[PDB]
Amino acid sequence: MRIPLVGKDSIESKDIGFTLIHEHLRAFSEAVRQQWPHLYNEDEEFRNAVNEVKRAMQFGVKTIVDPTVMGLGRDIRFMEKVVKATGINLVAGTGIWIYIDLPFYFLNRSIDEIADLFIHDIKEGIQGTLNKAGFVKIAADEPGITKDVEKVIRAAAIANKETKVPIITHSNAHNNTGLEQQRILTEEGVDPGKILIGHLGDTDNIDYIKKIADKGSFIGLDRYGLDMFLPVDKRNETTLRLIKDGYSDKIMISHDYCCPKLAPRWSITLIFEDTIPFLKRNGVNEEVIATIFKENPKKFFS
Amino acid sequence: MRIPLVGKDSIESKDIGFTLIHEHLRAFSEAVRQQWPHLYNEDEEFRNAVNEVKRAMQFGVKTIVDPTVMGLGRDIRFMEKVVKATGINLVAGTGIWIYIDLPFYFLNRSIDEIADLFIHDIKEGIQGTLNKAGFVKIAADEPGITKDVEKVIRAAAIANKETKVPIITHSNAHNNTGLEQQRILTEEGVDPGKILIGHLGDTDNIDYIKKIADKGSFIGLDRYGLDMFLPVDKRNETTLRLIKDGYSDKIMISHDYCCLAPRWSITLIFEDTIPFLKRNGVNEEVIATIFKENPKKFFS
Ligand SMILES: [Co+2]
Ligand SMILES: [Co+2]
Ligand SMILES: [Fe+2]
Ligand SMILES: [Fe+2]
Repeated sequence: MRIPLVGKDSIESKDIGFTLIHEHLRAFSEAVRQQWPHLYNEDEEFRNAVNEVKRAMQFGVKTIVDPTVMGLGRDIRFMEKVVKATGINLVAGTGIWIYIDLPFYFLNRSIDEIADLFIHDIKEGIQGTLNKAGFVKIAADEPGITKDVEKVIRAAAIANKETKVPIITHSNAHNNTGLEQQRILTEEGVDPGKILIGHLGDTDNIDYIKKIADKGSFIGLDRYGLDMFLPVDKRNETTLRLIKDGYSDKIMISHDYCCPKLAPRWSITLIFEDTIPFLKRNGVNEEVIATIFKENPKKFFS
Repeated sequence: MRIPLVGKDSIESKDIGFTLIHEHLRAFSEAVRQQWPHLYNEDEEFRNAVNEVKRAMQFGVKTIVDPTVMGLGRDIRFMEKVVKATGINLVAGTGIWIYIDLPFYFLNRSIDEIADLFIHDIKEGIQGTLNKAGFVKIAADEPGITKDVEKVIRAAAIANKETKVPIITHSNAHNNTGLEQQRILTEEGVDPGKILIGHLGDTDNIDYIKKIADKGSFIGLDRYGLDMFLPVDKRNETTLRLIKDGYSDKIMISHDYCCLAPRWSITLIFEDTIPFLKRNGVNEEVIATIFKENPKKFFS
């Protein structure tokens, strides 16, 4: 209909349901695995992904959006292999995940050839299959907006324009790279409301998060559990403030989980065991959290 | 007995034969190929690799060292798939090809763990097979010696210590990164005569090339055909001068070919360099030094 699924017929924007917007089934470095298969376990990765997903479906999750692309080891075979075993709505995307420079393949070649790769996934299929991409993923971090990074950003804009699919981003919360990605995408003609700026839940500075939201774009409070970036209690503190400041129309929650001495209670359900119960406790009607997990993904893919 | 082959029983370090020390049957970037198979052809890629190798065998090539590692899309299944169609002595290796940073899988990692990856390919096997690595490959370029690049270099040393296999490198000729590779490896107890500093045939400055040869390291005149870095006539001009200055014992020639620069093929050396090289006062013994005896003592 509007949103393509992995191993399922496409569905309408409005049937997305309760949705975890940023979760990784598995995530590796293509080169490292292609060259040393002995370091991995196809069966253990598969199980860890199965019982984590179906646990999320028990809690009420209907749709998981997986932003695993090039540089994070996308594999629609493994994705459809785990959808068949769970029945989950898996939205796969396309894009490129880099911090500094991009592969030598792309050395000195056209920013429109990059976007053609995304377009290929969106319209034609992914990795030789009919599974199509529902979004495009881009990244930046400590380096931030390096010449090569910028090309990817800009290539996403093109793909958005040509296919209307939304854009999930990876950013660093402490170095303005999130705002920069928004600027460059808005400047290039991208509906601010089609942009999810991610990982900005790793900071206290609420003013920075608001400026991004005030400018039309979804804010990603999407790393619940990863206490090295921000403790759960401190993330919960913020999210509540942003709700009580009337920003629920642009808040998106997720875990950024990848199926320990400091990865404590990190999992694809930490939100239900702590986060949601904490909100309600501080008076936040099921309307204020259906917005976040149902209506915000609704208008994002609409 | 000494040097492990792809699809063949290990051979003795004295039986290398005529060898091309730096040739790539195929290279790509796993990230792009894993994500977009539609962009490649595992069949045309095979044919190009077949007829190019046997043409080198028809010029008298007995061994081909292939320094395709992580980042360049090493694939022993494709390598052994082309050895059964040619019968060529293919020496595969292990190591990491990067300029700045290495995969996110290598964050707060112990540079020994990096070494252990090489040692695994050397002693155990490559990509779940019994084909073993005969050398370790490292790189550096315009960015130079980054912190992460330096980790790879030092990890190759640890693999050298433990397995005694040689080290082939990729360097930029115009930024002292080759000398730095030798500087670090020697300072980490690496036998200077087990190191091949490559791509230094891309420059005129013979003084730079000598200082690397004078410290015990083989000099890689290994990109014949790639006129974009140096024209063939200017490489030949530069090789000859080094021979007649008594540096034949430390010279290794190759193409760095990947199955402007139009004459670039894996046999360009026989069609131009060799003929030229010996019409200008270069005996057959000294060319055997470069293509047989220098790979000999490199893998010895
Ligand atoms: Co991220
Ligand atoms: Co090279
Ligand atoms: Fe993520
Ligand atoms: Fe090479």
